[PDB]
Amino acid sequence: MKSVITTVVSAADAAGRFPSNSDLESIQGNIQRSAARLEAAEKLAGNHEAVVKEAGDACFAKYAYLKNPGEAGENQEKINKCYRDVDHYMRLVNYCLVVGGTGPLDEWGIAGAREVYRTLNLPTSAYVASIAYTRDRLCVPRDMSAQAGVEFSAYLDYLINALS
Amino acid sequence: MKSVITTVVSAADAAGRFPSNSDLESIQGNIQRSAARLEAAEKLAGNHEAVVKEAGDACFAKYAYLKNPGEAGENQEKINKCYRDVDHYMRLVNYCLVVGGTGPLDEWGIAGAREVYRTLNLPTSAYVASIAYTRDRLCVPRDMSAQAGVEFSAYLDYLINALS
Amino acid sequence: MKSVITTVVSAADAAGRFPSNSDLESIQGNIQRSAARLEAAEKLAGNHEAVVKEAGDACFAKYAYLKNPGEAGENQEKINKCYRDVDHYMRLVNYCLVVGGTGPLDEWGIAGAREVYRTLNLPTSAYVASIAYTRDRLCVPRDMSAQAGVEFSAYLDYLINALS
Amino acid sequence: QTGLVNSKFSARMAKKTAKQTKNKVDEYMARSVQRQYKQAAVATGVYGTQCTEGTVKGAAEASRSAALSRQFRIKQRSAFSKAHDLFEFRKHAIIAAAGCSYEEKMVTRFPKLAAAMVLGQTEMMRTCSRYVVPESVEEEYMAASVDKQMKRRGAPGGVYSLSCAEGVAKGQAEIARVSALGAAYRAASKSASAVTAERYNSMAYGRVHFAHGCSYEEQQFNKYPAAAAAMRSDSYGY
Amino acid sequence: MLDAFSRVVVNSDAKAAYVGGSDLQALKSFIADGNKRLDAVNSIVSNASCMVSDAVSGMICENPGLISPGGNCYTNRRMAACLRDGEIILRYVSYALLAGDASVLEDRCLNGLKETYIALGVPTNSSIRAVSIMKAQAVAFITNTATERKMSFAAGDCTSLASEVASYFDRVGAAIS
Amino acid sequence: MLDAFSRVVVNSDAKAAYVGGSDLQALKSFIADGNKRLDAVNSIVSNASCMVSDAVSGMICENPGLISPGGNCYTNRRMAACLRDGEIILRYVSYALLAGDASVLEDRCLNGLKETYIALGVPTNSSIRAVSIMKAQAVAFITNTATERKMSFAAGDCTSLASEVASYFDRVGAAIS
Amino acid sequence: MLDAFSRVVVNSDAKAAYVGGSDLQALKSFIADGNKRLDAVNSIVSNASCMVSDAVSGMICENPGLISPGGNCYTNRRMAACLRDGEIILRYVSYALLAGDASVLEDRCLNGLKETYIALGVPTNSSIRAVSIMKAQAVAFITNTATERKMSFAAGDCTSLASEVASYFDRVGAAIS
Amino acid sequence: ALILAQNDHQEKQYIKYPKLAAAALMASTEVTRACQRYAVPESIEEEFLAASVDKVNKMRGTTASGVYKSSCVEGNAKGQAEQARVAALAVAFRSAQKSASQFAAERYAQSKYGRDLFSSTHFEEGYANTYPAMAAAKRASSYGY
Ligand SMILES: C=CC1=C(C)[C@@H](Cc2[nH]c(/C=C3N=C(/C=C4\NC(=O)[C@H](C)[C@H]4CC)C(C)=C\3CCC(=O)O)c(CCC(=O)O)c2C)NC1=O
Ligand SMILES: C=CC1=C(C)[C@@H](Cc2[nH]c(/C=C3N=C(/C=C4\NC(=O)[C@H](C)[C@H]4CC)C(C)=C\3CCC(=O)O)c(CCC(=O)O)c2C)NC1=O
Ligand SMILES: C=CC1=C(C)[C@@H](Cc2[nH]c(/C=C3N=C(/C=C4\NC(=O)[C@H](C)[C@H]4CC)C(C)=C\3CCC(=O)O)c(CCC(=O)O)c2C)NC1=O
Ligand SMILES: C=CC1=C(C)[C@@H](Cc2[nH]c(/C=C3N=C(/C=C4\NC(=O)[C@H](C)[C@H]4CC)C(C)=C\3CCC(=O)O)c(CCC(=O)O)c2C)NC1=O
Ligand SMILES: C=CC1=C(C)[C@@H](Cc2[nH]c(/C=C3N=C(/C=C4\NC(=O)[C@H](C)[C@H]4CC)C(C)=C\3CCC(=O)O)c(CCC(=O)O)c2C)NC1=O
Ligand SMILES: C=CC1=C(C)[C@@H](Cc2[nH]c(/C=C3N=C(/C=C4\NC(=O)[C@H](C)[C@H]4CC)C(C)=C\3CCC(=O)O)c(CCC(=O)O)c2C)NC1=O
Ligand SMILES: C=CC1=C(C)[C@@H](Cc2[nH]c(/C=C3N=C(/C=C4\NC(=O)[C@H](C)[C@H]4CC)C(C)=C\3CCC(=O)O)c(CCC(=O)O)c2C)NC1=O
Ligand SMILES: C=CC1=C(C)[C@@H](Cc2[nH]c(/C=C3N=C(/C=C4\NC(=O)[C@H](C)[C@H]4CC)C(C)=C\3CCC(=O)O)c(CCC(=O)O)c2C)NC1=O
Ligand SMILES: C=CC1=C(C)[C@@H](Cc2[nH]c(/C=C3N=C(/C=C4\NC(=O)[C@H](C)[C@H]4CC)C(C)=C\3CCC(=O)O)c(CCC(=O)O)c2C)NC1=O
Ligand SMILES: C=CC1=C(C)[C@@H](Cc2[nH]c(/C=C3N=C(/C=C4\NC(=O)[C@H](C)[C@H]4CC)C(C)=C\3CCC(=O)O)c(CCC(=O)O)c2C)NC1=O
Ligand SMILES: C=CC1=C(C)[C@@H](Cc2[nH]c(/C=C3N=C(/C=C4\NC(=O)[C@H](C)[C@H]4CC)C(C)=C\3CCC(=O)O)c(CCC(=O)O)c2C)NC1=O
Ligand SMILES: C=CC1=C(C)[C@@H](Cc2[nH]c(/C=C3N=C(/C=C4\NC(=O)[C@H](C)[C@H]4CC)C(C)=C\3CCC(=O)O)c(CCC(=O)O)c2C)NC1=O
Ligand SMILES: C=CC1=C(C)[C@@H](Cc2[nH]c(/C=C3N=C(/C=C4\NC(=O)[C@H](C)[C@H]4CC)C(C)=C\3CCC(=O)O)c(CCC(=O)O)c2C)NC1=O
Ligand SMILES: CCC1=C(C)[C@@H](CC2=N/C(=C\c3[nH]c(C[C@@H]4NC(=O)C(C)=C4CC)c(C)c3CCC(=O)O)C(CCC(=O)O)=C2C)NC1=O
Repeated sequence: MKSVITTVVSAADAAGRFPSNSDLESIQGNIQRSAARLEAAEKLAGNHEAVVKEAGDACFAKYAYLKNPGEAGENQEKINKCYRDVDHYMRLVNYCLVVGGTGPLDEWGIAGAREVYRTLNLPTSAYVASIAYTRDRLCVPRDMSAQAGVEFSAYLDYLINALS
Repeated sequence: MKSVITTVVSAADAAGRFPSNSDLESIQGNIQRSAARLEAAEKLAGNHEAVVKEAGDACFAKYAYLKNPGEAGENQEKINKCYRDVDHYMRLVNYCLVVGGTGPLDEWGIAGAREVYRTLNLPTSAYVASIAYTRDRLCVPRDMSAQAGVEFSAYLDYLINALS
Repeated sequence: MKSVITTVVSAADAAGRFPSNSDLESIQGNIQRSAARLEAAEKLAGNHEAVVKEAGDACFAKYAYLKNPGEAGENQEKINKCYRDVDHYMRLVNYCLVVGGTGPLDEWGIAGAREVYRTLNLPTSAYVASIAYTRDRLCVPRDMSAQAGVEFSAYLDYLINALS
Repeated sequence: QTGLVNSKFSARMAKKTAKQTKNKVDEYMARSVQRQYKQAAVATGVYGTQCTEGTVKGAAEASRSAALSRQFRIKQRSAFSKAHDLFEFRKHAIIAAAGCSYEEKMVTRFPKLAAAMVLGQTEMMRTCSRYVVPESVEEEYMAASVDKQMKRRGAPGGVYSLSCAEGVAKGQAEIARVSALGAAYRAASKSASAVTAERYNSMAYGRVHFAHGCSYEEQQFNKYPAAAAAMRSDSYGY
Repeated sequence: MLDAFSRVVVNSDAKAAYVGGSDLQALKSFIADGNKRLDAVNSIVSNASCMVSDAVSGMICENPGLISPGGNCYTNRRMAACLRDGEIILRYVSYALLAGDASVLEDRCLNGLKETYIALGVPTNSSIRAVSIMKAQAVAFITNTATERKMSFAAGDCTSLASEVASYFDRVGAAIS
Repeated sequence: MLDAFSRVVVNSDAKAAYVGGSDLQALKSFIADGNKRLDAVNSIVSNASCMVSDAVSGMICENPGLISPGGNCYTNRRMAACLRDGEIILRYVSYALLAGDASVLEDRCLNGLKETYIALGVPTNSSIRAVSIMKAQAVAFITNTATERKMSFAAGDCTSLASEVASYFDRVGAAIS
Repeated sequence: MLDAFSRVVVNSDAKAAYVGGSDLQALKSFIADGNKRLDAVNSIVSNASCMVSDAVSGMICENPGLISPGGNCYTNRRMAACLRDGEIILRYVSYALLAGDASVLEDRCLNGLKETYIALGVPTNSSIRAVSIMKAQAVAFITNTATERKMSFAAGDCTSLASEVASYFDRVGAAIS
Repeated sequence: ALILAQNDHQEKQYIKYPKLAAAALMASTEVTRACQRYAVPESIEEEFLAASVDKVNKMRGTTASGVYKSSCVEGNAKGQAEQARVAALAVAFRSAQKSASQFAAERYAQSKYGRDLFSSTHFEEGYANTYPAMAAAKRASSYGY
């Protein structure tokens, strides 16, 4: 679970050190920059059922071949399992904006993700087009504040760049 | 470049051993079974330009979504680079008919394929659809022998299984 | 302007009726077959100079007699008016793929064309040979999608039929 | 005179060039650090237990010429594999000499210094598979799972590499049999302070060279550091 | 490791005897059934990456407790770890049918694995339900009774090789129980 | 390894100087404008993973000899390594832009890289084009002139950061030539 | 490494070619004598331990400068190392003769073997003869014309394989020079 | 001689007296060691770049047909060709006995001899700056060899 506070202690444990003044300056980044990322994290959790349903069908409206038999979304319980997987990742962006790092993204949703989506024949283009629909449908003053929309977007396309 | 020769002289070199009668028994197996796969060699080598045409459109017949803008076959120039990629995989599977092992697949087509197809957003399920259209249309005493068909289909699934 | 919307309410007005529950189903067909006729239209918009350059000299490679004194393309103004009149026609083919019906063709391009081209001695068989050249120039996985070629080669041989 | 291509007989340019002077610095820099690393082995006047060459009378000189034949197989590596051994040993020496900019600038020039630091720092702190024995069959199978994964670099496509080979002559592998079990029992007969240094060295070794922020990888290493000291670099086929 | 042809040497050496025609009753029939064995081994490796996903997904629809939060297959780290070990255990039983003997299983895979999984938190109920799907899938390809893909063969019987691969799979089931 | 605040600490060590107010004026102009530098590093690394496929496939479509048979980007093993070192360089130029000085660039990546690319048989002039397209997109992403991607930033003049990363990309193009 | 089959692959890969019918006539004539090639190297390895002691003791009786005090075969180590790399170059020429190509020769044995013999001061003109004395022994054993060993072998022509191992030994003799 | 002349008087001396300029060019390549007889190449391909321009220098050592000229001869009496061979190898071993200052002087001055006398383009300026032994072997073509 890599955060700002975890990378400055794993370096000092590697060099066998007490936390010096350089490491104490890094936790200041979890003070004034921590205001915006704490704002967008609970605001995503306060609107979380609306972002998954209204982007989850926008993925399938792009990829209309998925309701064919022999594909993934042929029946209802696999389309309902699709809605759980978008709710998994928007919980993680809600998770990662709290802890300040890319911690819960990489330990849970990224490591090993390139093998499971290959073996279960799941298209990785539909995973990233679903989440990029949420990114370009961000109005800057209405979804969240101005600088939280930076940190909402910059944590979002890190999840794009891992699957793409 | 695995084959019958290059693995048993590799175990002979890793021990520092000499080619003994454990080792020469394997090349005698590459005299009986080699006559079957060489009978499928010139059948594909003379008729490769028609089997890549039948495998080419069957990639896009099963997947009409690739001709949409933004995806892999978005114009009729990137579609032309898709047909070369079936033609390369039809050429590497011709070389594994000759050497006996899956060397020209594993050295030349497999290693790194599960990185760049993810990086260039190339959907791997379209590649396994284009190979499997060739595989089920061996009416086995017309294309080749009964023995050559069970050998040539024994390399095509290795393109299926290493891409999935 | 015959389309799907401008025929179901030109019949709802001819009987003095409301928008029926019949006609709300016919616009549900406009939702489904749009993505094959929009993607066939957007492919024509970024490729128009290339496709009417090749369609126009298919008239003049075939019909070398048109540069004779008194014929249709006897000077450079008439050659420029020949390539204009096939630039207009495939612009209307681009228009019919947006409206979704055959409306913009038969009220801007076809109505009058029997009477205009007879009086000015412009041959119909040279107009057909340019449009029938690009009907079988279309390659099914390479240029556009599979069903997108069906929509694009429905308005083309509509125009070959209505001219002949 | 004219060059050796046309109309000449004897060999020339017999001169210490810029690269052989670079190479003669490179071997003396590599010989200096193992001298400092074997200084930590024989730290007192008496020798450590862990540098016996063999136990059989013929096993001493046969252990030399087998390991000396490994050094020629470094030289016999292909030009992709030589350049692969440059930049990972350049990377893992910044991990080894951790915070010192002088020590990391010196390893970005000299190349066999990088080949000498990453062996001896793993043998100063004895974080190799020859020095650690797992105590439990939980951890024995845990270390056998990672050692089976590291042997896949020896055989990438079913053909074993040059680096995987123990012997090059007849009867050389059976001498290599009796050394490693001799290295196993010498790893088992260590002192009360020796085996608990390795248990806290290796989970501190795997957390800096291979983990990089993953909570799952350190939690396996802090339960089983025998898998951590079986984690070697990507250069060697073994 | 051993195989079928060195299964006879490890029992005959205890009586220190030559291998005669009394010992050749099984191995002379082994090379008559050798091509059927190679035709069988080629069929298991053929659909093998789909065989793994046919095994782990059938275990999930049997028991949804592992996709529960805190269940042992919750994350992509934990799901791909038995997409990893779906093709470890399938690989050595492809080695076992090729060798004619399961001597490769208990010395590099099965020893210590039974007490391993209780300390990692891998549950013992679904691990039996992981391997038992691959038993029924294996005999669908030896006897070509797979109901949605057919493979080309020469006609004949394979009831010996069908029960032999399921006699290899329950050794994994007799291990981790 | 050194950075921008640590760039004048070693010029002050060569002349035994205490760091005085005439020298510190450039560093307070750095740290006041450093909030733009934070706003420009994430403009690259958010779009970095398609930027190498924007560049390496841009290198193929300009110079098609690489994907010819026998070429350096022909096989799937080699094209995996080229897309690897396309983003290895993009990892390090994002490092040196963030640190404010290029002292991380020519000791961990560019040092020894020229004779590495010579000995591998890599065509050097095509790797000039592979990093030139990454130069041409770096100043396109910084100034929001990227014509298919506009990210919202606080408005103001930002061409100094564009000229700083364009002064780092030709350090790659000159050290490997 | 490669073999004689995959040498035809890389000569057909660079011209983007499938192995056509005219190029299959070499490989079908290669496997027609595939019984002879296994019969050839089975004569060499069966007499291999005496062939090196035939070789390197034949150079002491040809030239006494190696057993001079201070010479290259003065030490019981240095004689044993001259035994040791006398059979390795026998071991690799038997690898290449079974493989039908010298693709194992120039990359597992002959890379840098010259300049490691330069750095010890190894007399190369003796090792020109020490390779070539095994060339005289290899052509006899492959033709069954050795004057102290007539082996049980089937009759027929084998002279092209005699020149094949003769075209392998001077390859070692060229790269030593 | 007109392009290494320092002043206007020295370029007037090299015009009127043709034996002065031919010995000026010879003495200019002794005060720096820009001859082939003192150039030792560093790398093996630097030797091969020297031999690539050395074969063109022997091509003017013949006539237009291919008869060997009288300029490039290497012996006059019997055994003098071996006497020229036994002596020039002792010169080339003395080429290897220079100091590190003398090697670094002639490395930077063989390029200066090559890039100011035999280059009107950019690619010969790149070859002179990179392989100084290639620039050292470009003779003046007043010599036959
Ligand atoms: C820890 C975080 C976490 C995830 C990221 C997902 C990842 C994930 N998805 C699936 C499994 C699945 N996931 C999907 C979802 C989709 N398939 C598609 O084609 C679309 C791209 C997408 C819907 C939009 C489907 C349809 C299945 C069923 C396929 C199967 O079970 O084999 C499974 C197997 C078990 C299961 O059914 O859940 C896992 C682990 N689950 C998690 O627990
Ligand atoms: C019981 C002990 C035990 C471990 C500690 C790990 C350690 C480990 N990791 C990798 C291998 C890897 N390890 C990672 C690391 C990660 N992947 C992620 O999703 C995270 C970001 C990060 C872990 C936190 C990656 C990306 C690879 C693939 C690189 C490769 O080896 O090819 C390998 C090589 C073979 C393999 O994949 O198993 C090993 C031994 N495996 C073990 O068996
Ligand atoms: C916490 C983060 C957060 C977000 C990311 C958004 C997320 C969001 N907003 C809307 C919903 C909306 N979003 C907008 C805003 C806009 N529409 C546009 O096309 C413009 C780009 C932009 C104006 C600046 C409007 C006008 C609606 C209502 C109409 C609609 O459904 O789009 C929807 C669809 C469901 C709904 O109607 O509510 C979603 C998921 N809201 C949030 O609270
Ligand atoms: C010798 C081994 C060898 C291979 C295995 C292939 C693999 C391969 N394919 C592509 C590259 C590509 N491959 C495709 C292929 C496809 N897109 C589709 O619609 C289908 C999914 C599929 C064809 C049926 C496309 C569209 C590109 C272009 C991607 C780009 O332009 O960036 C590239 C990048 C360079 C290039 O354009 O060639 C490589 C290495 N090429 C090789 O030389
Ligand atoms: C080089 C090796 C090689 C093969 C693997 C096959 C495969 C194959 N068959 C056909 C072409 C054909 N293939 C078949 C065969 C069949 N159709 C069916 O419905 C049955 C399942 C099956 C009987 C065995 C038929 C009937 C045609 C004629 C056109 C067609 O129907 O496709 C073509 C297109 C080119 C051609 O006409 O030859 C190819 C590549 N033929 C070959 O030459
Ligand atoms: C600090 C003091 C110091 C030493 C006492 C020596 C340690 C040392 N290493 C080896 C010998 C060896 N040492 C290694 C080294 C390793 N094996 C690996 O897989 C890892 C990469 C690495 C550290 C564990 C290898 C590969 C050999 C040859 C194989 C063998 O051990 O027989 C030998 C000969 C006897 C033996 O076989 O063990 C000795 C004494 N080096 C030193 O620097
Ligand atoms: C290199 C890889 C390699 C292979 C894949 C096999 C290929 C193979 N299979 C069989 C041959 C056979 N294989 C089977 C087996 C079966 N038949 C069925 O219908 C069942 C599904 C399955 C039972 C387990 C039978 C019954 C025969 C014919 C009898 C026999 O030859 O033993 C034969 C002998 C007949 C022939 O020459 O065609 C060969 C060469 N051998 C190899 O060397
Ligand atoms: C050398 C032999 C060898 C094997 C036989 C396999 C199997 C195997 N898997 C794991 C390790 C694991 N194995 C699983 C697998 C599962 N958990 C479940 O509930 C299901 C039964 C199953 C998937 C359906 C998981 C989830 C882990 C990781 C444990 C964790 O994250 O806590 C380990 C411990 C080492 C490690 O952590 O990687 C081993 C030996 N892998 C090997 O390397
Ligand atoms: C809830 C989820 C769920 C599943 C995923 C399947 C999983 C599954 N498949 C089979 C049974 C089988 N499963 C397969 C596997 C496959 N078939 C193929 O052709 C491919 C190669 C591969 C899918 C990738 C095969 C070949 C059989 C034998 C019957 C047959 O299909 O011919 C069985 C045993 C029958 C039983 O006991 O009920 C089960 C549980 N069933 C389920 O209830
Ligand atoms: C830490 C520093 C560091 C780097 C800078 C990179 C660069 C790099 N690339 C390669 C190795 C390679 N690099 C390339 C790349 C290219 N060849 C081309 O023609 C293109 C211009 C370019 C891609 C854009 C290729 C094709 C190989 C493989 C060569 C081969 O396999 O023959 C190697 C040798 C090791 C290996 O096999 O990968 C290194 C060090 N990797 C690193 O670790
Ligand atoms: C011959 C083949 C060929 C191509 C494949 C493209 C690729 C390409 N694009 C750009 C030029 C660019 N390339 C990108 C990169 C991207 N653009 C985006 O919208 C994404 C964010 C990202 C891919 C993921 C950007 C941002 C620019 C600047 C212009 C812009 O897109 O606004 C350049 C450099 C300048 C130029 O030549 O135009 C190249 C080579 N152009 C070609 O000539
Ligand atoms: C943790 C991550 C992290 C960041 C990404 C930055 C985010 C960031 N950028 C700016 C602020 C700014 N950013 C820019 C940058 C630009 N304007 C342009 O027109 C160009 C597109 C681009 C230059 C390349 C400018 C001009 C300002 C205002 C000046 C300033 O506040 O310094 C500000 C101050 C104003 C505000 O609160 O929004 C902040 C917090 N800081 C952080 O801590
Ligand atoms: C002064 C010392 C001295 C020697 C030791 C031999 C060494 C020697 N042997 C052979 C020639 C040979 N050498 C051998 C080798 C052997 N013969 C066998 O029967 C054994 C297998 C093995 C000895 C253990 C063989 C088989 C030949 C070919 C002729 C033959 O013996 O039939 C040749 C080349 C042909 C020749 O010129 O005679 C030489 C130089 N000759 C010498 O002048
Ligand atoms: C406990 C310490 C130890 C050992 C291990 C063995 C080493 C060893 N390897 C052998 C033989 C051998 N050696 C290797 C190389 C090496 N071995 C592998 O299993 C893999 C994957 C390798 C590359 C890294 C291989 C691959 C073989 C099998 C070759 C064969 O016999 O066919 C042989 C037999 C040689 C012969 O048959 O004459 C021995 C004795 N001895 C020891 O003292």
